This record gives sequence, structure tokens and C-alpha cells, in this order.
Amino acid sequence: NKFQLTPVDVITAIKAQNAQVAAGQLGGTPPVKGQQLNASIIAQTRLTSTEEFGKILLKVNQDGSRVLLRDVAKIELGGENYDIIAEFNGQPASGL
Amino acid sequence: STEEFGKILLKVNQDGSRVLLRDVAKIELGGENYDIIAEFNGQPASGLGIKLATGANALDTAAAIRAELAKMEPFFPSGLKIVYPYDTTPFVKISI
Amino acid sequence: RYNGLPSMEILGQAAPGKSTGEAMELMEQLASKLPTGVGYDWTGMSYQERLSGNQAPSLYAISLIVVFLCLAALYESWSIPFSVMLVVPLGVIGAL
Amino acid sequence: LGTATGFDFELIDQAGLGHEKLTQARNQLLAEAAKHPDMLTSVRPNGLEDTPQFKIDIDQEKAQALGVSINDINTTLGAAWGGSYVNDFIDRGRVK
Amino acid sequence: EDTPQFKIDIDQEKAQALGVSINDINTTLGAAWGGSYVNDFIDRGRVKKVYVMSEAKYRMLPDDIGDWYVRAADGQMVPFSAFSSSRWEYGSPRLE
Amino acid sequence: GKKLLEAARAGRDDEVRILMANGADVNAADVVGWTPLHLAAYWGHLEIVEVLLKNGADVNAYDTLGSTPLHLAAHFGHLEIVEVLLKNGADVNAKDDNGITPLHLAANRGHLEIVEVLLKYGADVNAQDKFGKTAFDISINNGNEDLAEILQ
Amino acid sequence: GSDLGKKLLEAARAGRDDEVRILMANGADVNAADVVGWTPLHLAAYWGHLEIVEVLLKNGADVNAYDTLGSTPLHLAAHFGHLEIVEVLLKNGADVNAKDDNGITPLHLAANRGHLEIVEVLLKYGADVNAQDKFGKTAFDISINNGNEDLAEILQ
Amino acid sequence: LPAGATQERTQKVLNEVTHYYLTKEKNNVESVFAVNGFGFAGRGQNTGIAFVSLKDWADRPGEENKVEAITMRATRAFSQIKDAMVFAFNLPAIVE
Amino acid sequence: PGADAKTVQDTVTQVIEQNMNGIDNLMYMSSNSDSTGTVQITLTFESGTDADIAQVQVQNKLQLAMPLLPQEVQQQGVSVEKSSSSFLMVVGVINTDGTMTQEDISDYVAANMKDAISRTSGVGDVQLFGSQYAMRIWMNPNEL
Amino acid sequence: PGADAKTVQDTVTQVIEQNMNGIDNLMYMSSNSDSTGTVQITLTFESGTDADIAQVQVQNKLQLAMPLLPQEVQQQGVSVEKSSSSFLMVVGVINT
Repeated sequence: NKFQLTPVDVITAIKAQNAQVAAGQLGGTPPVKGQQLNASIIAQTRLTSTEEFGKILLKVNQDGSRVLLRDVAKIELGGENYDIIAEFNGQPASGL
Repeated sequence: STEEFGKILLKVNQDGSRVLLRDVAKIELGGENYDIIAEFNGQPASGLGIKLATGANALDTAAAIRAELAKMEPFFPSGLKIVYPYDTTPFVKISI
Repeated sequence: RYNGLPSMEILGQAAPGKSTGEAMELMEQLASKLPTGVGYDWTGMSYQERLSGNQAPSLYAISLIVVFLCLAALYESWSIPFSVMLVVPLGVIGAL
Repeated sequence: LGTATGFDFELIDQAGLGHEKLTQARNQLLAEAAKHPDMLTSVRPNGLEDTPQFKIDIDQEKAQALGVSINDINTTLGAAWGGSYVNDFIDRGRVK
Repeated sequence: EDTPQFKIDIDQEKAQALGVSINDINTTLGAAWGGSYVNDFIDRGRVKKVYVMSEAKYRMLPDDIGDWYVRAADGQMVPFSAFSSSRWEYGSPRLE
Repeated sequence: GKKLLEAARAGRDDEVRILMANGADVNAADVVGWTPLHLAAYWGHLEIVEVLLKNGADVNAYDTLGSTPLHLAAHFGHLEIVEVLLKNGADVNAKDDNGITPLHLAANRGHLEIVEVLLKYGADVNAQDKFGKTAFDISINNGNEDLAEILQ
Repeated sequence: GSDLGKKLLEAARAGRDDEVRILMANGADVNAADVVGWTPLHLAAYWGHLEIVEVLLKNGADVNAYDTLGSTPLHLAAHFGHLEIVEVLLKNGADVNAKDDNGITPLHLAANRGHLEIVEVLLKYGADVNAQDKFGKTAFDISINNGNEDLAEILQ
Repeated sequence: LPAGATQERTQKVLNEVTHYYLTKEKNNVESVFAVNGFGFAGRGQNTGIAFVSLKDWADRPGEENKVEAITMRATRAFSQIKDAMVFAFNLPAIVE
Repeated sequence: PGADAKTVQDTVTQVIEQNMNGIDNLMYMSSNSDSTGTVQITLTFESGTDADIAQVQVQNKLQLAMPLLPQEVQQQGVSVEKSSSSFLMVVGVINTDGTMTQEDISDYVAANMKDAISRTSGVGDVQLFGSQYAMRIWMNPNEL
Repeated sequence: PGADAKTVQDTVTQVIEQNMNGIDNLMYMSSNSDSTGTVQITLTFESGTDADIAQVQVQNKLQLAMPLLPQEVQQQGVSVEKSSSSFLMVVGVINT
């Protein structure tokens, strides 16, 4: 609310900045005959860490100040869901 | 046709002149991809690399392929000819 | 469409006194005079008719041979079976 | 088992002929069939004949000049005249 | 073995500042250098694909990257060199 | 020269002198403008970086996007190579076509010891890239508080 | 709708010449029209049956009959590139400059399909080269929009 | 060929391979079907395959004219092709 | 299309693989993801496995993964085949009057020959050595 | 819904037909597309084919062609059924 953002803005920024883009090739087929170079173009790749997700850019202010994802949320590795908790003889456990 | 694609109207300039697709692109019939180019004894060719379904009889499937091709040949464009550069099948029949 | 190609289904029958197989052979003959690139095929009953008609002779012969072999065993004789087999028209004529 | 009377014949567009040229070839074969009443009877199409249809051309230029999107035009035409499945509702516990 | 690849970083902040959407940027890069399957058309009665892609001579060289332009929200054409940077690195062409 | 580019990449430190004893071009460049020094720096082959320099390899050779071997060593956290390259006169403030310096690359990947060595050899902390960002700007953006304070 | 009128619409469409011949002797309405306002002349013109066009015209067919959207047989013949039918209709008084409900003319239609000989025949019979459809387009506009250089040259 | 290699260089190697069979195995090979851009690996610029068909066994008298000797000679000849991996091989009795 | 190997792997291969479970008689699974934009996942079964059922089970799991795939991958068509790895035969096509190019022959084959060969019983897989035609729009950045 | 026959054929029927590969014991395939907005494609298999396997193979090839069909056709769904079965009885329900 303080930055005038919503979960919709948050979701948009993550879709945009946690992307894995197919970006084509230099010297791919059909080429100009004589081409020496054939190389993949690599653009955005998936984020891999809480640090990368945190510095996702939501917006720059009128003032030039930055609003990052870590400024409106806590970022951490955690379960897809938190519904199942197991113990083995009273001790924390997991299982199959 | 290429002609129809060429006259796709991208936009109308403020002076009313038209921007057609042929104005920003070359239009041609061409391959879905340009990676696979084949020759037969040094001349231009195409072909079908055929793999046998799991457990199917090789000799039977080959005959069936031959019979299907036979149906196509009478309707070929002039000059078109089937050739048989690589067949694992004759050796089964012949050696038996 | 038939087997992936544009098609048109045509029904008909043999004129009285004629066999469908004969009527089919004519259709094949008229078909061979159509404009370049027009083909044809038999389906449904005609498909069943054709491959069914190519067995009959082999099946009738196998029947004939086995009947004779059984009779020859029964009578311990290659010739006496003939005296039984000759009865076939005697009943068939009544049926007809 | 179906009709199982007479024959069932498929005329096939083996090249790029198209609907009209295949109709002409069909008519050609049907006329020739009719010249042999002695061998063929009731040789006829199993399908339907072409009929008048109402061709409407959207003028892209005039739409672009009026600020009318094609999607609106085409969705207006098809929803109104063809009808459109929007989504589902629940009628006394059944999805409809 | 690993080979050289052309790594390009989209500067999210610069892009937001100029008002060029990341979707436009990625479609633009991908369509030109990678090719994009748009939709289908009919070629001599057979349904086939339509591909948009850069002409060969504009996707052979690394400097070509900056010759491509995206339209910002304010309607300004912005060259790729304004919101991106690139470097050579090594990568795998076949991951097992 | 092609064999040297390959030997350099493989770390075959023995093969490298054998070819240079046969007078292979130490500044032989591949299709993207990488020299044997670029490749040794990249895959962390200290021995070969050392042998290449001693045989007159251009310490400031740049590839077709203006990136130097110091860019590569700094980016990939090869401390020793960074030191060796700086000793042999590598341009500590070298800019690639994007205006990105070795300091930028080291900062971005949190290579603290590398940043320090770069600073020692006089890297310009005020250096901006094509987007007006410094090493400091990067540290703040990345939330690297350790590095951000070192850049003070 | 006539008994023989309907039979004639079908025969003309099918190009059954001998049948049309018999139908003419018997007085089958040449002005018979189907639901969309097409006459036998319309049908013969569309499907390009030249002799039937001629027979119908000898027998009092309206050369300038228009359908429910205002199209004539000359429109159809021009559009589907039946040159000799086009010539016959013109010789028998077809309005070379007939406009359909869209303001489209036979010249428009022939140019749109790249039919040069038919365009020439139509210009020869006085086709108005400057005629505009409901969108202000001329046959010439169509030609250069279609990227047809030959056609454009013809229309200057 | 190594990843990074162009379709043009792959064609050059393919020509050397095709050449070798057409000139040095005249007595033994009936046909060569060579494919640029296809290998067991996958549709790459840097890969290809040659399908060789031999004359009938009866015309290839002696061990030096059987597939094992032919493929050894070929693989040795091709061993001297630069910057490419090229080898001929008889497929085993049962692949698997 | 246009994807590098890592993009193929992390966006397609890994997703499909993580859905490969509860498949009977599976001995092992291998895959390639290459910078052609292509992925191939091969599931190998115990001898005597019914190949029909193997295919059915593999696809039942695949369809759970399909919605999770990039739209451009779904639109290229994902396929599931049960074939030998080696070629049974290669059918070649040429033009003896030389009045058709390589491209021409390939389109002809693809457009007129390949589908009926593909539907023939016993034919596990057909590789076209060439490409079918597409409408190729070759863009010019300057004019754009 | 609301589609003419050519629309149905060229956006539904041809796409599905082109994906009917790798299915076992198929004799032939046939389809029609009409202006009630409807397509039916019938695949007929060799006598003795397990009808269940035949159906599941067809439906699985279809399942993978769905993404290629228009949205509104995906919305309606596409049914795969054994059609060579007949009615035990028909119960009419009327209101008097």
C-alpha cells in the first residue's frame, strides 16, 4: 500500500524478470553463405537464489529511488505447501 | 499465396499512404527449417528415414511401405523418381 | 477427405445380370481416363469384397483336398473317394 | 454392418487440384458411368452439391481508418450471427 | 564440448524508464533471431505454417543486434543498444 | 595458433610451451576475438596465464565486444590470475563496449578479495557503465553490505 | 419458381447443353431465378458454359439481370476469367459499367483477379477506368495494391 | 564437426566423404545418400550422416570387398580429415 | 524454436522428466536438450513389455506436463513414439529432369508422401530429410 | 459453432488428420467437414485389432494435436469414440 503496488504488480514483475527466453542464433540457418560464426544468443535465464528474487525491480519513483521486491516482501526458500509435518519418534522427519 | 501475404496492411500513414507487409519484408515459400539438406550420389535429394515400430515385422512393414509408395508414383510431377539408397530389409529376405 | 486427401465418395451397383466385381472393373477403367492428378480407391464393402474374393478359391480348394484325404484314409484308397465326392451336384441342383 | 449392396468408391485429389477441379472430374466420371447402363446402375455421389454462400469482405483499410479493430468486427459478426460459447453456469447442480 | 555463446542482458530499469515493455523486447529479439511460428495458411490445399524471422543478412553479426528497434509507450523507436549489454561466454550446445 | 587456442583452453600447460617453442602466435585470436590469454583466464588456468605472459602475450588484448582477460578473471573469481594480470600491466580500468570494468564484474559476483586487489592497483570506483552505474550502485542493488562498505 | 425454370437453372449450372437445347424448345423460363436472384445466364456465366450463354441469349435472357446484391452475369464472367463469355455478353448489350450494391464493377473484379485480356476487352467496350467502389477504389488502385505491374501499365 | 561449426563446413566434409565413395569404392558402392544437418545426435549445423549402399554380394568377391574391410579403409582415409570426426561402421548383428 | 540447450532443459526436459513416474517395467530414462531447440527423452523398458501399454503410460504422464510447457513448444507438437532407434530404410526422392530443387522435392515429399507413410502400420517414426514449405516472412529491421 | 465447412476442414480436420501417425493396424481414414460446423473423422482398423488400443492410440495422437486447434474448438472439446457399435434400443421421450 505504501508504494501503491499490489500483488498483481508483484506477479507481473516476477513473470518479466524471472524468465527464460528463447533468443535465437547468430549465423543460424539459413545463413548468408560465408558465415564463420554460429553461436546461441542467451538472454534472460531463470533466477536461482533468494538474492536474485529480492532485487527484482517493481518500479522507480518520481524521485529516481528504487522499489525492489525485498522492499515489499520477505523472500526465502520454503515449501510449496506447509500442510504436512512428520515426526519419527518425536524427532523432526520427512519420508516417502 | 506470397502475393496475399505481401498486401497485408500493417498501417496507414497520416498522409494516407499504406504500409504493406511486402514493404518491410521479403515474402517467399521456404522451409519450416533450413537445417537438413540431402544429396543422392551428389545430386539434390530429399527422402524419408523410416524407423520400425517396436516389435513390428521388418519384411512386412517394408512391403507395406512399397505398396503405399506405388500408389503415389503415378501422380508425381515430371522428373520425380523414388530411389532406394539404404534398405536393411533385402538382407533379411535374401540371407534367409 | 479420404486417407488425408480431398476426396469424393461415389456409390453404385452392378446392373442386373452383372457381378459387382465386373462393375468395379469398369469403374476402374473409366477412372483411368480422368484428368491428370485424379486418383481413386475402394473402401467399405468394396474393400471387404476385394480381399474376401481373393481367398475363396484357396479356401474351396483346401476344403476339396482335405475331404478327399479324409475319404482316402477312410477307405484305404486313392480312387474310391471319388464315388462319394460325385454326390455333391446331386444335392446342390435341388437347392438351386 | 451397413448397406453392403453395390460398391463404395472414392475419387481422390492426388495433386493440388482443389474442390472445383475434383467436382469436374467427378461429374466427368458420373457421365461416363451413365453411358454404360448395361453394367452400372445408380452411380451417384454420396455427398452434397455446392450451394450459394454469402461472401463478406472486411475492408482492412477502412477499419484501420475508422479505428475499428478486426477482432471486434470479427467477434461481433460471429458472436451475433454464428453464436458464441462464452462459459459455463450451474443449473440446479448441473454445469451448463 | 562447450562453445561460445552471445549473452545479452536486458536492463530492466532502463527499459522501464524508456517505456519499452519486456514482452516487446523479447518477442522482438526472439522473432528476429530465432523465428516465430505465427499461424497456419493453406498452400495448394494443404495446411502449412507461417514463420516470421529476420532476413539472413540482419542476423549474422553481433553488431546487428543494435539495428533492431522496439516501440516505446510514447511511440519512440528505441534501439536494442539503449537498454541492453552483451558479452561472450561459454555454454553447452547439448545437455545430457 | 589454433592448436594454442585449444591447448590454452584445455589447461594442457605442457602442450602450451611446446607450441610456443615452435613459435605459435601468442596473440592468436578465435572467431569471437578471444586470445589464448582470454581462454586461460576464463577456465582458471594459472600456469598457462603465467607462461603466456612471459612469452609476450598482449595482457590487454580485447575480444570483439571489448572485453579483456582481466574482465574474465575478475568476473569468474580467479584471484591469482587477476593478480598476475595486474602485475603484467593489465588495464585495471579497462572498459568493454558496454563500459563495464573489471571492478563492475567482480562487484556484481561478490568477489570481495578480487575487488580489493583491483582497488589496490587503482581501479576507479567512480567509473560508470552505459547505464551510469558504479560498483557501489551494484553492491547496494545486490544487497551486498560487506562489499558496499568496502566501496567507501 | 417454374417446373422447367428450375430444371433450366440446373442444366445451365451443370452445362448440360443438350438438355438446355430441349428446355429452350419447350419454353423453360430464361428469367427463372433462384433465392439469391441468379438466372440461368448468371449460372452459365459463373461456371463458364459458353454455348449455354449463347443459347440463353438467343432465347431472350436478360443480359443485364442482377442478383439480390446487384451483381450481373458480366460481373461473374469477368471475375472468374471467362474471356469468351465476357465478349459474348458485351456483344449482346451487357452494361460494361454495371455497379453492384458495393459499387463494384466488372473491371474492378477482373483487375482484382489479374485477368488482363478481360480487362482489355472491357476497356475496349468502354469500361469506365475511373469508376470507384464504395471505398473510393479504382481498378488501378487494385492493381498497384495487388502489386500487378502489367495490369497497372494497361490502366496507365 | 565441433559445435560452432557451420553448415557450409559440414557440407565440405560431406563432399569429401561422398567423393571417397564415388571414386575409391567404384567397384563396391552402389549409392551414397548424404544428409547435411542430421545425425544420430540431433538436427545440428555441425553434424551429418552418409547412408551407403553396396553392389550385390556376388559382385563384391573376397574379404577386401566386404563391409568390414570397406569400412576400415574408409575410416582410415577419413582419419585425415581436419577438425571433424568421421567414421564408417557396420551396424552390429543385433544393435541393442 | 530459437531456444538454447539450457532453455530447452530447464523449461521442457526437466518438467517432463519430473512427471515420469509410476511407469511399469522402466529400466532407465535418458534425454538430450540441444541448442537446436530440440529435446529427446528416451524411456527404455524391460524385454517383454507391451509397447502399446508402455506408450500409453508414458503419454498419460506426459499430458500432466503439457500445460506446464511453453506455448511455443506445445504448438510445435510434442510427440511420443515407439520405435527402434536405427533406420529400417531410407526412401530417397530425386528429380531426373533436374526441374525441381532440393527445397522443392522436400516440400513435395512432406506435402504428398510423408503422412501416408507415417500412418502405415509398423512405421514407428519417419524423419524427413528436408523441410516442408512454410510461408516465410523475412523481416528487414531498417524498413521496420 | 457457426463455422462453414471450409473453415472446419482447414482449421480442424486437416490438422487432426496430419497427426494420425504411429497408430497401429489402420486400414484407412476418412472424414467430412460441413457447414453445420462439424467434423467427423473415422479411422477403420484391421479386423482383429483390439478396439480399446485402437481408440487410446487415436485419442493420444489427438490429445497432442489439441494445442494446434482453434480456441473455440478446444472449448467445445473433441470426442473419440468407438463408432462401429450399434444400438440395443432407442427410448423416445415425448410430451403429449
